[PDB]
Amino acid sequence: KQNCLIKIINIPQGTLKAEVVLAVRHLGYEFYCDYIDGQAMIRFQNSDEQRLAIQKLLNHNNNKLQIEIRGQICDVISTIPEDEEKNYWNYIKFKKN
Repeated sequence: KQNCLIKIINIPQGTLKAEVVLAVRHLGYEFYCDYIDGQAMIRFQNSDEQRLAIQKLLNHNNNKLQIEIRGQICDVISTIPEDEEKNYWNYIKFKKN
């Protein structure tokens, strides 16, 4: 599917993948997480659930996409550049056993 990715950034040093996962889990949609270091890539089932997840994230004061992980505010980027998306789908098509 296309257009179902968000990138969480500036996750505090050495957060565990599971802590990210538990945070995204509260949005209530199913997702796959790939967490490298500081940056988590969250993939949703389809464009509709991606948009619902972004709508859940949206903070109606500053109008920012935010998620709390380990008490710290981390920003969500919803416009993943095309080539980077290509790379994610690639590293997925390879890294799975």
